[PDB]
Amino acid sequence: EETFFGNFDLASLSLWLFYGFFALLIYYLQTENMREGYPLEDEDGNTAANQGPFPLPKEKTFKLQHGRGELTLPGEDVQRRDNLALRKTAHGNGFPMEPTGDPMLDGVGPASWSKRRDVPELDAHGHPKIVPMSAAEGFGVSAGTDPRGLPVMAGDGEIVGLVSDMWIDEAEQLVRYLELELDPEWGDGKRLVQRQMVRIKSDRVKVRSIYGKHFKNVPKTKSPNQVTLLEEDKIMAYYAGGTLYADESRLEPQL
Amino acid sequence: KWFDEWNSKNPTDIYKPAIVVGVAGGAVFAAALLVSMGQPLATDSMQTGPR
Amino acid sequence: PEYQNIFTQVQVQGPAELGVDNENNLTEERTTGTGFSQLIGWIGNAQLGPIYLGWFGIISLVTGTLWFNIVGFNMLSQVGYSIPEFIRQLFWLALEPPSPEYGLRMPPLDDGGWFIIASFFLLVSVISWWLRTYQLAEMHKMGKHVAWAFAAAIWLFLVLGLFRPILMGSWSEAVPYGIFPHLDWTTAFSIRYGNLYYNPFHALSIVFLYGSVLLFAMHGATILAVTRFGGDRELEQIYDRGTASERAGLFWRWTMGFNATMEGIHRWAWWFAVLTPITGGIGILLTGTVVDNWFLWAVEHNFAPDYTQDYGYEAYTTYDGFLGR
Amino acid sequence: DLSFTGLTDEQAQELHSVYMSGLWLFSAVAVVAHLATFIWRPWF
Amino acid sequence: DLSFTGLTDEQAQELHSVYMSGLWLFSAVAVVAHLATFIWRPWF
Amino acid sequence: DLSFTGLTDEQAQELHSVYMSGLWLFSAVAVVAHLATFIWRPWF
Amino acid sequence: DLSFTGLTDEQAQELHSVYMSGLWLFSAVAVVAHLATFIWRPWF
Amino acid sequence: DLSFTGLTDEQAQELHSVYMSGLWLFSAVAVVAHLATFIWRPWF
Amino acid sequence: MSKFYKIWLIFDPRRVFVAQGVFLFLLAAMIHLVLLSTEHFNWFELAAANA
Amino acid sequence: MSKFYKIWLIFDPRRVFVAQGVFLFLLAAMIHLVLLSTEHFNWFELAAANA
Amino acid sequence: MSKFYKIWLIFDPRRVFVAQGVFLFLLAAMIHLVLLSTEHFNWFELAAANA
Amino acid sequence: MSKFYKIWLIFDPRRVFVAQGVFLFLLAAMIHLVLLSTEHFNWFELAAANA
Amino acid sequence: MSKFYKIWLIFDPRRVFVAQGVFLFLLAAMIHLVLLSTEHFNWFELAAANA
Amino acid sequence: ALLSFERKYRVRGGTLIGGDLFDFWVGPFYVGFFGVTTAFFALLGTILIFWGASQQGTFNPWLINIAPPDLSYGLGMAPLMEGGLWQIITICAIGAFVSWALREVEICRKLGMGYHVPFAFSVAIFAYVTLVVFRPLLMGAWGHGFPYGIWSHLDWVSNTGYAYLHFHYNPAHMLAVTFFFTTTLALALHGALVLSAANPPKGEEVKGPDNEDTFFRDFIGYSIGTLGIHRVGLLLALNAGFWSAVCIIISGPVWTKGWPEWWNWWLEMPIWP
Ligand code: BCL
Ligand code: BCL
Ligand SMILES: CC[C@H]1c2cc3[nH]c4c(c3C)C(=O)[C@H](C(=O)OC)c4c3nc(cc4[nH]c(cc(n2)[C@@H]1C)c(C(C)=O)c4C)[C@@H](C)[C@@H]3CCC(=O)OC/C=C(\C)CCC[C@H](C)CCC[C@H](C)CCCC(C)C
Ligand SMILES: CC[C@H]1c2cc3[nH]c4c(c3C)C(=O)[C@H](C(=O)OC)c4c3nc(cc4[nH]c(cc(n2)[C@@H]1C)c(C(C)=O)c4C)[C@@H](C)[C@@H]3CCC(=O)OC/C=C(\C)CCC[C@H](C)CCC[C@H](C)CCCC(C)C
Ligand SMILES: COC1=C(OC)C(=O)C(C/C=C(\C)CC/C=C(\C)CC/C=C(\C)CC/C=C(\C)CC/C=C(\C)CC/C=C(\C)CC/C=C(/C)CC/C=C(\C)CC/C=C(\C)CCC=C(C)C)=C(C)C1=O
Ligand SMILES: COC(C)(C)C(=O)C/C=C(\C)CC/C=C(\C)CC/C=C(\C)CCCC/C(C)=C/CCC(C)CC/C=C(/C)CCC=C(C)C
Ligand SMILES: COC(C)(C)C(=O)C/C=C(\C)CC/C=C(\C)CC/C=C(\C)CCCC/C(C)=C/CCC(C)CC/C=C(\C)CCC=C(C)C
Ligand SMILES: COC(C)(C)C(=O)C/C=C(\C)CC/C=C(\C)CC/C=C(\C)CCCC/C(C)=C/CCC(C)CC/C=C(\C)CCC=C(C)C
Ligand SMILES: COC(C)(C)C(=O)C/C=C(\C)CC/C=C(\C)CC/C=C(\C)CCCC/C(C)=C/CCC(C)CC/C=C(\C)CCC=C(C)C
Ligand SMILES: COC(C)(C)C(=O)C/C=C(\C)CC/C=C(\C)CC/C=C(\C)CCCC/C(C)=C/CCC(C)CC/C=C(\C)CCC=C(C)C
Ligand SMILES: COC(C)(C)C(=O)C/C=C(\C)CC/C=C(\C)CC/C=C(\C)CCCC/C(C)=C/CCC(C)CC/C=C(\C)CCC=C(C)C
Ligand SMILES: COC(C)(C)C(=O)C/C=C(\C)CC/C=C(\C)CC/C=C(\C)CCCC/C(C)=C\CCC(C)CC/C=C(\C)CCC=C(C)C
Ligand SMILES: [Fe+3]
Repeated sequence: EETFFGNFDLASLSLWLFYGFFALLIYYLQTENMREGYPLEDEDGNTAANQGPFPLPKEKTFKLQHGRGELTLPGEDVQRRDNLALRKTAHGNGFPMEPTGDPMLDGVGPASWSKRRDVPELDAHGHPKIVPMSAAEGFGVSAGTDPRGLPVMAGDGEIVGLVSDMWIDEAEQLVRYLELELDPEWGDGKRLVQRQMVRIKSDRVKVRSIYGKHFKNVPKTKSPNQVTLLEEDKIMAYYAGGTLYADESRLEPQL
Repeated sequence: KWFDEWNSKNPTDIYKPAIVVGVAGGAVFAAALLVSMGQPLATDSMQTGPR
Repeated sequence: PEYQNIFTQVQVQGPAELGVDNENNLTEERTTGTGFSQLIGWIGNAQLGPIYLGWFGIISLVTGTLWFNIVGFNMLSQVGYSIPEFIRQLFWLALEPPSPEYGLRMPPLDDGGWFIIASFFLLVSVISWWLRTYQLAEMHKMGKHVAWAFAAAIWLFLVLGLFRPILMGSWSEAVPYGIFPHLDWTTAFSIRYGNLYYNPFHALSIVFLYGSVLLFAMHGATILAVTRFGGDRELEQIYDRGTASERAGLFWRWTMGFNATMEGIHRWAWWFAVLTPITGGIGILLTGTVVDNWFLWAVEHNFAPDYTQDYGYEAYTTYDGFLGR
Repeated sequence: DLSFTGLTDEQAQELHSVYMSGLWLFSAVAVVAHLATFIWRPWF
Repeated sequence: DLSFTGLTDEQAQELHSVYMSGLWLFSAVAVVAHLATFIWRPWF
Repeated sequence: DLSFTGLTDEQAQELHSVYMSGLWLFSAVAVVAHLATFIWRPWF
Repeated sequence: DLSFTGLTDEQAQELHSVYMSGLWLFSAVAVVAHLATFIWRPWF
Repeated sequence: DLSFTGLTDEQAQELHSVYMSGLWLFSAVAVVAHLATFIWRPWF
Repeated sequence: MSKFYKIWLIFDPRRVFVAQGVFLFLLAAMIHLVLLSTEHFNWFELAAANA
Repeated sequence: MSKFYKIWLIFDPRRVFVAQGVFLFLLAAMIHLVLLSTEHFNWFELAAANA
Repeated sequence: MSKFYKIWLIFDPRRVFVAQGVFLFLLAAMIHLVLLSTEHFNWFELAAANA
Repeated sequence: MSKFYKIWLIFDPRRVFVAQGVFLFLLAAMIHLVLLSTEHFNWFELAAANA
Repeated sequence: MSKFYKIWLIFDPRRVFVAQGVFLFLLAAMIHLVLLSTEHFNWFELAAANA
Repeated sequence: ALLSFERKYRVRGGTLIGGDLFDFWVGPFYVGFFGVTTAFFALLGTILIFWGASQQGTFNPWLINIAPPDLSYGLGMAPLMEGGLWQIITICAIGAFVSWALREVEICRKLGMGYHVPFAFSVAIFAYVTLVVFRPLLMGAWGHGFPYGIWSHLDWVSNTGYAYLHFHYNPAHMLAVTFFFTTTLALALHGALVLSAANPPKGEEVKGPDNEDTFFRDFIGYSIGTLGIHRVGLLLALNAGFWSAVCIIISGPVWTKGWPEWWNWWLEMPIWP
């Protein structure tokens, strides 16, 4: 085989062509990932002077099922929160924020939730996706330990009530939530706990994220037979906020 | 004595610290047993090229 | 400690799911009969089956079975039809490609005819499976990304088996059908044409393979980390952004200065995985046809390292000193 | 003064005696064992 | 009046004055160092 | 007036005074050390 | 005045006195051990 | 006054006094050790 | 040294005791396993010793 | 000096004592092991040397 | 030329200062290192040779 | 020089003391090990060579 | 030159101080290490050679 | 410059050590105690590498080579030009990797999520430490580590592989290669399925998890689910790393002869006639 000029042959041509293609592909991949969260803002809520070297992409349209309309991105932020109880700890940018009231009750920090749609998620048939186990026909426990009837222990060793039901995902045959009936001392009504934050034992179910006194302020569902995306977000994040805000020692340095 | 003041002045997990102490002595015990598999069977090498 | 979501605490079982349908009538070809495995339910889904039986699938199954039986019976006959010896030497037998002296002509059955027949069957089976994977996506109303990613690997398959032997003008350039023989072929191919380390496209394919493994580790860890916010339901997060996507993006933005979206990370994963066989096939296709020594190519192109020290054991120690005498 | 355990001076002073009596006896036993071992095979 | 950073004209002038004041000092120190180095070992 | 950090003029002047006071001491110590090192082993 | 732990002044003084009393005994025992070791086998 | 930590002027002065006393004690101990080491085995 | 009893005003006594026992047991373990030294120190072996 | 007692108005005694104990034990173990890893300062064999 | 001050109506000084400092230090280090890779201007080797 | 006490109006002493202690101990350990890694200043080997 | 104090209306000291603290120690350590890798300015081998 | 949803997450706390002394951001990056340590170690390592490159006599990226000492130096320290710079850079790299992992831990704690990512990074750190620390320590010399060069760290791999005649006959190498290939295939399939579900042909509605489940049950007769696939991928990657470490660590200190000969236990079993 011969060379076109100097040491340049077919392999070098292929290598340079691949270099060009890879550069274009990297540009495309980076630009495709800027459809959420832009343009950038400063710490006062205003548009920043610097926006980066990659310009914004063009628009694309999603056609959603069940007649819920269309979604076009990039666009305005419809999940934006309105009034946040936060305070700046400095006059410039690059410094943390300070909660104004109760961070667990105000939904800030690790307890933050997003403003999702106030409608339940639907399966292929158009039914609510997550349903209590007492309304699902033909479903039963096949393995593991049944948590129904067991007492619930909080993060500080307090028993707050019993597990009364489970909320399952009928389409995927997976358990999503555990329902809890509270003792009159610790509150009233029923509360939901996501399955990812519980440890089922032979005689008890333990929730280490929050303490006993934090159980009465868990967000409640409006309907007893379904839950919406907004409620799931608020319930699930309230439970996540306790890993930091349930005690003063969880926030200060461990050393 | 009078008592062990274990009525309302002792809400304590008497075992918590010792469990951590015992766990500490666990990983330092298994490391010796792991390095024991290979050190008694020493090996020597002969260099035949640049470093 | 906190629950880590690696094994499921409690399982539930309901009526079996038969599958969605549309006017294409997918039901007419699906089988009837399902099972449940509690052992697998600790990790993933427990329902097993049903499967879709088209014509491409049946053709592929029959033809691949024919290839398997041809290879197995040739290996059995090579040992004298002794079952204990067939079991003893299973990892060492093979169905060898033809001899170099026959070029591209059809060789005798003793020296490569069965190899060609089995290769033809294997090619037919693989193409049938690809057509099936295209047809299924066409009938469920979905994109054809699965077909493209399979075609990415089929490209390297064909380059290793069909295109390069034709370009080099010999059927003896193929790979033998065996466990240890195919590794022997890999090593001999690497040695025969210089050093395959100094082939730039082998390096590029290695780069993309490492990146793909790293990216799945990262993505699996990230998704399991934010699963307490319903992070495993990725499609609903794409259609309606929640807090899980925001936290997952902010983790990587605070870690390395840039992040992705719930839909854009899958594009990254698809491309890193697909780019490996493409670069590998491009690099393999150039060996022998264009470049015959890759170390000499590197030396001529000035990226081969140079060493100053000497060679030999006598430049560093003594034979008696090594023994301890 | 300060007490994060919930005892007074008298309680700590009484609870220290048992600990000191044990420590000072477990050590005498260790000293006798060490002396016996040294008599057996010296290591200095 | 164009402004992407939110500054005023007078603010920009006052900033540029001090910026150039520092730049000239940096350049003078570099020039002295270069002269001394050239006196030590020439390159031209 | 331009102020990104929220400080006033007098505060900035005081801060600069203290910063320069520290810098001069650092430089003097470095100069003494360099003189001693050059007397020990010259590099010019 | 300044108290990040909520402790008063006299309690801190008493605590420091006890801590120094323990530290001196520990140091004395270590010094005796080091002197005996050096007598047995010098390292200088 | 300017304070990012919450302390006052008097508290900062009081803290700095003790910090400098500790620094001087540490430096004196290090100087004595260095002199002994140099006498034992001299570098430079 | 006269006021060393005040450590219990700071530390819980029983949590200290359990951890102390665990630490002492592990310390004794090692020293007896290291003293299983084939010099003038291993005595478990007495069969291949001096019988 | 004289005013060094104010360190207890800055640091919490419990964590200070725990860290001090852990650090001292680790330092003592490291020094004893380093002595054991030498030739001139291994007391198990020096007795056999003078035996 | 008399209107060069209008660059700060386009660029934020906070980012420009950081970028300029990083660039200047990197350039100075690169030049000081490039001088040391030769033989005529390597002051360490020249000092060694003149003694 | 007489107004250096204002550094504590910028930094929290509680979070500075721990870092200072860690830095000082790590520096001391590094310097002692660096001395141990040579031949002229390895005080463990001069003891053996002298005797 | 007399208006250099206005940099503190641009930058907060809390970040600049830590950046400078890291930079100075990095510079000192590299320079000392670079000196230690030569033959004319290595003060450890000089003491051994001189003795 | 923040994202439009980032400000409410930028709160204080969640630090293992340092409090508010280092609790701030520099651009997008988060700074802490371990960020400072990482910056120091990485900058020192890079500058030392370029100093060694300058003293070698070349600045070509393809040709820079910093090598470990000779085998005669043992486990002691070598002159900084004859391989000591390699040891210093190795120490710096270990420190930087550990600091990076702990910074990831701090970020995870602040965001209130799980600690899976630092645990996954720990396996790669373990593999690197096995390559540069454990195996040379067992073999008895620091000269068994690979050099720090772009093209010179492949010659080491080649020579180490050919030191046992045929490295493809190593069973742990077989396991690791199989895990690597399986991980790549699973990643490709997962990405393709998600992208096809979210991007239908023009004029068609988007799909859901039920559609994906049906597709793979029609395709191969089994579906792992939207949650099991991530577990499977994570486990595959971790297993690949672990078995790579095992394969490299058994080659030198445990086995000495050629690898093909290891199969004589199977080839000479008493059951065979
Ligand atoms: C003659 C050559 C021999 C051979 C000899 C060897 C030897 C010898 C080795 C293996 C190793 C491996 N072999 Mg083999 N191997 C051969 C050919 C093959 C073939 C093939 C023919 O197809 C395959 C598929 C493989 C594949 C493999 C993997 C199983 C394994 C790679 C380790 C790994 O990925 O750890 C990945 C882990 C890491 C080391 C990652 C470390 C990452 C660190 C922690 C972070 C980096 C930070 C960075 C500096 C940041 C800076 C960047 C900033 C942005 C600036 N081998 C041939 C047959 N093989 C290697 C192995 O198992 O190693 C343990 C190895 O050493
Ligand atoms: C001594 C060995 C030589 C060497 C010789 C080769 C050779 C020769 C080759 C590789 C190739 C590769 N090398 Mg190399 N390589 C070496 C050292 C290494 C090392 C290392 C030391 O760590 C690494 C990391 C690798 C790894 C790699 C990969 C990057 C690459 C494989 C591409 C791929 O996607 O494979 C994945 C495999 C495939 C996609 C094959 C196609 C699969 C098809 C689709 C199968 C169809 C299904 C089937 C018919 C049905 C089965 C039955 C079912 C159960 C129904 N090499 C040394 C230097 N290397 C390949 C390449 O591309 O290099 C350019 C290649 O050919
Ligand atoms: C890596 C992907 C490859 C693959 C995977 C694969 N196929 C699978 C599975 C998997 C992981 C199953 O779990 C499922 C199965 O039933 O396995 C036993 C199956 C399957 N794929 C099949 C065929 C098949 N797949 C093909 C494709 C592939 N298989 C891919 C290339 C091909 C090819 C290449 O042509 C064929 C011929 C069927 C045999 C089966 C579809 C299941 C079905 O139609 O009915 C099964 C249900 C039952 C009637 C009962 C369960 C079956 C049990 C074996 C009996 C009882 C066991 C008990 C209920 C629990 C099982 C225990 C577990 C440990 C399995
Ligand atoms: C992006 C590149 C990566 C990749 C991708 C990839 N591979 C793919 C795909 C994709 C996207 C598919 O869609 C396709 C698939 O079906 O995946 C589930 C496939 C596939 N890649 C495969 C293998 C494979 N991929 C590999 C690698 C890779 N593929 C790359 C890493 C490798 C190697 C060497 O690393 C191999 C060996 C298959 C599992 C499958 C292709 C199936 C096929 O072509 O089947 C044809 C049919 C036959 C040959 C008939 C076989 C008959 C048997 C004798 C019995 C029936 C099968 C039975 C299930 C096995 C035995 C079971 C026992 C219980 C009896
Ligand atoms: C679904 O979910 C998911 C997401 O979401 C939706 C995701 O997104 C992702 C993420 C995935 C992707 C984005 C895909 C692309 C990813 C890859 C291809 C992986 C490979 C990545 C890379 C090659 C890039 C990685 C780059 C690195 C590690 C380098 C970056 C680091 C730095 C520049 C330094 C770090 C900064 C520190 C430590 C802070 C600074 C230190 C200090 C002490 C501050 C003090 C100040 C100073 C020192 C001075 C000022 C400092 C400056 C300016 C810093 C710069 C300094 C220099 C010297 C240059 C995944 C997986 C996911 O599943
Ligand atoms: C050679 O190199 C190596 C590393 C191998 C070494 O060998 C190095 C070894 C060391 C460095 C070793 C160091 C060892 C120590 C410093 C050990 C110290 C040990 C102690 C201080 C132990 C003290 C034990 C005290 C006891 C047991 C006293 C009393 C106990 C009791 C009376 C039990 C009952 C107690 C109470 C209070 C009643 C119970 C009431 C309740 C309410 C719980
Ligand atoms: C030989 O070949 C090779 C490739 C090897 C080379 O070596 C090639 C090298 C090059 C090509 C090098 C090129 C180098 C350059 C182009 C360098 C340029 C450098 C500059 C322009 C530097 C300018 C620096 C200016 C400074 C530091 C000025 C002022 C700073 C300050 C005054 C700081 C204080 C600021 C204040 C107070 C402003 C605040 C004011 C208010 C009113 C708020
Ligand atoms: C030779 O080639 C190679 C590459 C090898 C090199 O070695 C290259 C080397 C270089 C290129 C080196 C370059 C070096 C520099 C540019 C160095 C610059 C150094 C400085 C500018 C240092 C500045 C130091 C300043 C100091 C120490 C100031 C103050 C310190 C204080 C402790 C004061 C603290 C202030 C307070 C408390 C103010 C509080 C006031 C209130 C009102 C609250
Ligand atoms: C040779 O080359 C290599 C690279 C190998 C090197 O070795 C290079 C080495 C270096 C470059 C080393 C550099 C080292 C330094 C820069 C070291 C600096 C050290 C210090 C600045 C140390 C300071 C120590 C200060 C101390 C100890 C102060 C105080 C201590 C106290 C115990 C005081 C306690 C304070 C109280 C109680 C205040 C309470 C008051 C109230 C009001 C509550
Ligand atoms: C040779 O090179 C290498 C690297 C190998 C080395 O070996 C290097 C080694 C070093 C660099 C070593 C460095 C070592 C140090 C810096 C050591 C420092 C040690 C101390 C400061 C030790 C302090 C110990 C103090 C003690 C033991 C105090 C005890 C106190 C008490 C027991 C009192 C109990 C308190 C009570 C009861 C509180 C009262 C309560 C009330 C409420 C009143
Ligand atoms: C956790 O926080 C708190 C505050 C509670 C603490 O820090 C608590 C800490 C403790 C409770 C610590 C406890 C520590 C001990 C109990 C330590 C005990 C130490 C010893 C008993 C050490 C003994 C060492 C003896 C040695 C080294 C003997 C050596 C002998 C020879 C080498 C023989 C040669 C001797 C000759 C020739 C005699 C010459 C000697 C002369 C003195 C002249
Ligand atoms: C007899 O006993 C029974 C019945 C039990 C059996 O049947 C036993 C069977 C066995 C024990 C079987 C064992 C089988 C193996 C160990 C098989 C191993 C197979 C391989 C490793 C195969 C590799 C194949 C291919 C490779 C590596 C690359 C590329 C190949 C191709 C592209 C092939 C395609 C060929 C083409 C396009 C050429 C066709 C020719 C024409 C003229 C069109
Ligand atoms: Fe995913």
